Amino acid sequence: VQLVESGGGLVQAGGSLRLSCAASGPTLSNYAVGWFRQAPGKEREFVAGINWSSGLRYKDVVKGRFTVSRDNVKDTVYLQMNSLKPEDTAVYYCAARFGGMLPLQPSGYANWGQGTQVTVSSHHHHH
Amino acid sequence: QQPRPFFMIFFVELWERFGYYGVQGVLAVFFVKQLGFSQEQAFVTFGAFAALVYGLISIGGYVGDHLLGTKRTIVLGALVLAIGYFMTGMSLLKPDLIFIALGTIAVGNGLFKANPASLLSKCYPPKDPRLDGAFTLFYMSINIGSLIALSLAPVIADRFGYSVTYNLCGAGLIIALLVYIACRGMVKDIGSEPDFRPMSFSKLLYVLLGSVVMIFVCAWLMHNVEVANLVLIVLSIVVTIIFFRQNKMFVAFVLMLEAVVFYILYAQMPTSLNFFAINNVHHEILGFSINPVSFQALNPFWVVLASPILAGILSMPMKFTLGMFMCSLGFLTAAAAGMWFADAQGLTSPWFIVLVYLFQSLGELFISALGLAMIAALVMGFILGMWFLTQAAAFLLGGYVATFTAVPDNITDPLETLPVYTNVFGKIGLVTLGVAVVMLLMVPWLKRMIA
Ligand SMILES: CCCCCCCCCCCCO[C@@H]1O[C@H](CO)[C@@H](O[C@H]2O[C@H](CO)[C@@H](O)[C@H](O)[C@H]2O)[C@H](O)[C@H]1O
Ligand SMILES: CCCCCCCCCCCC
Ligand SMILES: CCCCCCCCCC
Ligand SMILES: CCCCCCCC
Ligand SMILES: CCCCCC
Repeated sequence: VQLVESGGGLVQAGGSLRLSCAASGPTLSNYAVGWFRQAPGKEREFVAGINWSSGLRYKDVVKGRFTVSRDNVKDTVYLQMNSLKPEDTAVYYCAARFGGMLPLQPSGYANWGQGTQVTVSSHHHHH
Repeated sequence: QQPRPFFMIFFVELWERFGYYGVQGVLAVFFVKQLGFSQEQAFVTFGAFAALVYGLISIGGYVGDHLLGTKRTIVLGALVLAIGYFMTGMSLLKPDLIFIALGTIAVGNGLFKANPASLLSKCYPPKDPRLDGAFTLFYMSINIGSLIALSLAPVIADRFGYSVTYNLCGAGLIIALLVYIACRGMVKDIGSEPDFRPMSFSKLLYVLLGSVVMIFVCAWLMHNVEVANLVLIVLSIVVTIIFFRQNKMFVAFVLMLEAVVFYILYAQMPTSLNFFAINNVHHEILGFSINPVSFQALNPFWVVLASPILAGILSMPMKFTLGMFMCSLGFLTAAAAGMWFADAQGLTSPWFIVLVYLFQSLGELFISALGLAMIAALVMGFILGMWFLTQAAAFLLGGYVATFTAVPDNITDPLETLPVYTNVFGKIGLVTLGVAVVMLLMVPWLKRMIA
């Protein structure tokens, strides 16, 4: 009912981060966990999600780069972000809804994490 | 207002029904999440389970009236039911137990269900006016127990797991048994005839032997619904042949065909309507988040409120026809809400599901409350057999119908599932409307035949 996100931070373009979401009380096993993000001055948008029986949904611009997965022993959901780009900078939230569906807007989800900042710099070592 | 044993019976019934609906409200979700059944498999297995739970209700009346006495059979049924609930909680350690445990619940419920009713009938002089009042509060007891279980059981299963839910179901039964054993003196002069001669151990052994046999046959049939389909099909065609060989009875047959349609619709609440609320409705009402599986509680809720009112306020034929029109409107409301009143993300207001469950519950108050109590006004033992047979068939067919709304575990878009629910609920509603229009047309002829 309250979810805790860990794992954000700062990374250079092309790097990788891994976020993770865990719940305290209800078993996240019965839940579709979607990951949303809000960039400065836009709305929360759906990024990526897994439902209660391993169906996956992905926003088009992260396909091939992000992977949602679920550890049902640790009761944790993961978002692996590879090939990170500056336009991926945002506050990232996890959200949980009972069932097999992953709706696209935030109003379909009752339980929200607090948010983790993810920043991707254009930094490249000097040539 | 009421005799003292009335309150004992009220609360034994409340607690037994809590255990039962504690199981019923989570069972299809448990088939899907815990046993990893697909939704189609979960739906047909639930259909078989419901069918057995209902078909075996015929046994407990005969066993209480003639073999062991009403009160002895209340005790025995409570014990077998509690064993079944703890066996279902044990199924999580030992998965292969599941079907045996469900069979134990079915047979347990079979022995128990008819009997508190009987006992309450014997708490009143034969033409006491308070009988109707008392029976409506008994139905309200059934439905308070059902309300609490359907509301809290899914929450408990989510926060503590299924073993704890099913063990609480058992504990409810155990305290029903404890309140009966405490208040036993209140009913010392109440009972059927075998209740007052010493207990015949020959008959008790026949009852235990046959119970065990039926537990195993139940488990076999719920594991193999395709032979349950054929068992019931051939049983149905044969008992129809022997009914036609032997016209108040013909009016009873037409009424049973109508009750069959009602039970096919009733069967949807724990399956397709349940998964519709999971997949395409907002899980928030009046600002509160709810477990969507708890939405089933809307049926007993509306019963609990509508039964006093409607007891305050044609006869049997119109009341059956009315109830069918109500059920039709419930499924047409579900279809409408899906086709026109949905969010861009494919979700609908839970007020539409509140209204669906209203229409359904009113159809229940008009039909299943008002059916065999006055199918018995048209008739005997053979037609009770055929009634329970055909209503078990109804629940099997309900599970098969629910499978038309089955969603694969890998779909995650509500705009993919919403057209499936609305097609099926719309056609269910259109067919039930046609069935109700035919019922309306037959109301006058039927009403002559009852004379
Ligand atoms: C329409 C019928 C309504 C059923 C009545 C609900 C029974 C009351 C719940 C027990 C007391 C509240 O306890 C808790 O409250 C929060 C918000 O209130 C609810 O919601 C929370 O838990 C449930 C299941 O665990 C999750 O599906 C839900 O998304 C989560 O936010 C649950 O209902 C209940 O777990
Ligand atoms: C009140 C007397 C209860 C009698 C209990 C007898 C139990 C017989 C067990 C037979 C096992 C198959
Ligand atoms: C109380 C009877 C429990 C029976 C369990 C059978 C399951 C066997 C799993 C190997
Ligand atoms: C009133 C006591 C009935 C005992 C029946 C129990 C069967 C084992
Ligand atoms: C009595 C209805 C049976 C339908 C089987 C397809």
